[PDB]
Amino acid sequence: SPELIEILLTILKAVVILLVVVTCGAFMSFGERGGSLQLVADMIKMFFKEDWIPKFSDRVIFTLAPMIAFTSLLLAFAIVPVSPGWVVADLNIGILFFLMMAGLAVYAVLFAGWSSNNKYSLLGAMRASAQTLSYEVFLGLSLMGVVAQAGSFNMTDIVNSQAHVWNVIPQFFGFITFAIAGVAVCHRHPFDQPELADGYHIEYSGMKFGLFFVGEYIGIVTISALMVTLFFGGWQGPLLPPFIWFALKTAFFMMMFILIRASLPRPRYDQVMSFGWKICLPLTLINLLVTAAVILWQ
Amino acid sequence: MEFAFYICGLIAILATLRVITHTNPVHALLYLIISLLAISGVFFSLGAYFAGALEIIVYAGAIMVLFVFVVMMLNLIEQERQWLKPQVWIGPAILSAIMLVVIVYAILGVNDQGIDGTPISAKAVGITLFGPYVLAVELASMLLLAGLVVAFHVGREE
Amino acid sequence: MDYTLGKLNDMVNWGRKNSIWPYNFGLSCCYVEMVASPRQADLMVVAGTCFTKMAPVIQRLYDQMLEPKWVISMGACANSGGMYDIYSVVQGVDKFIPVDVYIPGCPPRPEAYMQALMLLQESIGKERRPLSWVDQGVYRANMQSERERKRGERIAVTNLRTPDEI
Amino acid sequence: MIPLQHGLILAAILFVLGLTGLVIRRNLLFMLIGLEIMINASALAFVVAGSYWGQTDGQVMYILAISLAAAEASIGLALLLQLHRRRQNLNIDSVSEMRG
Amino acid sequence: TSTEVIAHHWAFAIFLIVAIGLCCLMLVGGWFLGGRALSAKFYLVAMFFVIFDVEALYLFAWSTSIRESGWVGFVEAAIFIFVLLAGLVYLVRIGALDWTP
Ligand SMILES: CCCCCCCCCCCCCCCCCC(=O)OC[C@H](COP(=O)(O)OCCN)OC(=O)CCCCCCCCCCCCCCCCC
Ligand SMILES: CCCCCCCCCCCCCCCCCC(=O)OC[C@H](COP(=O)(O)OCCN)OC(=O)CCCCCCCCCCCCCCCCC
Ligand code: SF4
Repeated sequence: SPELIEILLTILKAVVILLVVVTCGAFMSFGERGGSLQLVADMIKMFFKEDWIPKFSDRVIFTLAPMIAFTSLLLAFAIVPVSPGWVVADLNIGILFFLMMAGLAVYAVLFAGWSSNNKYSLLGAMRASAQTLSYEVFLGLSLMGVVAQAGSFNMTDIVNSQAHVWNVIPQFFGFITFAIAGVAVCHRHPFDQPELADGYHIEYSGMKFGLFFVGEYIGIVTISALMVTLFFGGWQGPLLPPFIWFALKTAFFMMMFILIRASLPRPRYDQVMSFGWKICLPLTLINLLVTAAVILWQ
Repeated sequence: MEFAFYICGLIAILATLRVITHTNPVHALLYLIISLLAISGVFFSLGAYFAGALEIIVYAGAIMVLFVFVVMMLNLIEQERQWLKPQVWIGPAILSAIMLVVIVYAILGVNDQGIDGTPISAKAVGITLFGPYVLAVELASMLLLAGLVVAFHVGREE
Repeated sequence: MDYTLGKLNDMVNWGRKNSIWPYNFGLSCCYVEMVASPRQADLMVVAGTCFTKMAPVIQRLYDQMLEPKWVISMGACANSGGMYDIYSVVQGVDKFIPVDVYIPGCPPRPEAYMQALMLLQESIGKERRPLSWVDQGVYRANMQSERERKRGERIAVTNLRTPDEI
Repeated sequence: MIPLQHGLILAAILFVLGLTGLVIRRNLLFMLIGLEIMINASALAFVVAGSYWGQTDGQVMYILAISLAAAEASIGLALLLQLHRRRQNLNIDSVSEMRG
Repeated sequence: TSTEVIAHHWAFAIFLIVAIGLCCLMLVGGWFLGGRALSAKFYLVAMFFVIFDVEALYLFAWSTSIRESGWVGFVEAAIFIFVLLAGLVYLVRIGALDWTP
């Protein structure tokens, strides 16, 4: 029956996308570090290493935090359209689903800090959680500029609305705020370590530490792909196939995240919160207001 | 749509039952987050897509984060487990059961043509919110400003 | 060869030797020459003089490390105490923790450290360890010593450059 | 295909569970947790009622309800922090001296 | 219910269960295999995040129906955002959003 092979082909496309995203996150752990088997080497090194949960800790919360740090942004990828006919879930909510996963992602840091029976790791986790809340508070509006221009929450509709002018030009402030918010919500440089406060990844070892790392790089994949989809026309290109254009733009943004890590220095903690709130939230509110006035005038 | 509704309702009921009886605060908050996720799934089963997205974004993603933050900074009655022995919850449990049975007696006997499950999108909710609901929106911003002022006045350290 | 107390065993040995996360513990003037938490580390590079006051620190940071654990001693101090046969110096880090690879020198070169890394990868790849803990005995290979393996090429050396050149 | 009666009964079950959790606990934190349960159940009932009629008003009342829930959770946790920092004890029965 | 929408529902469900199962199997293989041998500013920041997140939800609902709301809706959102910015300014000047005094 054509219906069964159609649904099986769609399921195979979704599984292929998921495997490509996971392997891309691991391969860019290597790329942030020729040696193609080096990733496999650390993979089975952490796989075969013994695991140590602290004795006076909470087992369920400690085990649960890396699962959140992986699956949150891994599930957030599912709205991204790669090419015509290659989407996983063409949701009506779309970018709302990305906001849902980004909201659930903070529990990984909080849970790791509490379950790690250590006051320093707990303090570091509270600091990192305050930081990521301070940037999650305007992530959604930085995407609302694009939503307001497109008039829908769908991603394919946004890409089709980018058919002539990419939203990097009119939503350049939305571009900038979503770039900073995507970097800060992923807890990477220059928002990598805000820490009497030590890291919340201490007492984590082996495969849980591997989960934290691969979840961070999977989040980088998801953020760069959504970056391309929202602000750079998605798959639209004159000559190359749409899959190829999406791949080059996603790689472009992924090595630019790597370059920002390798180049930019780390601001202070209070400086990070002050910049986040005081600059980026009123800037994004003003950007959405001006966007609404522009589209209503036309 | 009925399948997801019934499993999510059952998960929400079970998670709430673990919430109100548990002793560890972080565990109780985790069960509460699970119940909120289930309630969002119920909202998605009904077609209220905006409500489910808001149940994850605002309830589980903001309010429970605040509760979790407060519990972590407390570093926390627990030892005796008063609420477990039947001589404490003998009264309130049957009181809530009587209230529940009266309420569900009122529920049974109304016009019920069923829920279609047609998705009421967030765009239509926005048109309604910024059409015939101007004063609800402005005074809800006003109310949230009031709550912000109160919570800063009470909760600051000095 | 002799062992002191299967394809996937070769796989885990290959992965362990091809990705080593070191924890360089620099006690003294070997540290400047050789230039991650111990819970996330698997190799301890002990470089420097092992003082009596800092020996509990070394022992504690070795105990905090998780299995599998390998130790590389850099320099004469970590090997045997070196030139400091004195009241305040422990005569070698192998007095209290087991050492996998020793490097002579004072200080050794960084390329000597890289050669010892090759030796450590060879010893890891030539070892058999308990795969899953559900025989729980660590079997380390009694490798042929480097001085007998390289004896022929060393003894065959006849002429060297005179010390009057740079 | 889903009955309105079943959704209303589910909301009632969660409401009475929140109420008994509010009553039986001496710790103020679990009282606030039960209050959050009750208000979430009321918002769920409004969503069920709005979705039954095919109206947007249920989700609008849901939005107002969760705005109220956010503000009340903020204020209640501020009061709990004040109680803990002034008494070092979250027992609500100790806050009982006004009587008569 | 078209064939495409149920195909996408199946694909989304498979995406969910494969991702969760991959993470759980990853941790299961990690555990099973191997060899055994605070200040009130945090509450205030989280509270501000909650309040401004609810205001953000109102702005989310406005943004998706701009062409169906007209200039009246722009005015409505204008007083909404003005009150939001007034509250943000209030928090900034009173030192509420000041981590370092
Ligand atoms: C640790 C585990 C925790 C629990 C994890 C989840 C448990 C359940 C896993 C199995 C889920 C199976 C899939 C369920 C159905 C998916 C499809 C679906 O929801 O379709 C309904 C709706 C379709 O709408 P649309 O396509 O936009 O419009 C056309 C309408 N025919 O589309 C929607 O309504 C889409 C919006 C809902 C999508 C929800 C996806 C999961 C969300 C929860 C993630 C939890 C992450 C882990 C925990 C975080 C920390 C607590
Ligand atoms: C499996 C047995 C139980 C095992 C343990 C529990 C696991 C989790 C169970 C709950 C979540 C999955 C429920 C099953 C969903 C399967 C998909 C489904 O039924 O989709 C129907 C519908 C599709 O949308 P619609 O266009 O309306 O289609 C109706 C007819 N065409 O879908 C919808 O309208 C909405 C789909 C559901 C909403 C999105 C997913 C919500 C997930 C909530 C997770 C809650 C926390 C779970 C914690 C687990 C541990 C305690
Ligand atoms: S071996 Fe020599 S160079 Fe190294 S720490 Fe000892 S004295 Fe210093």
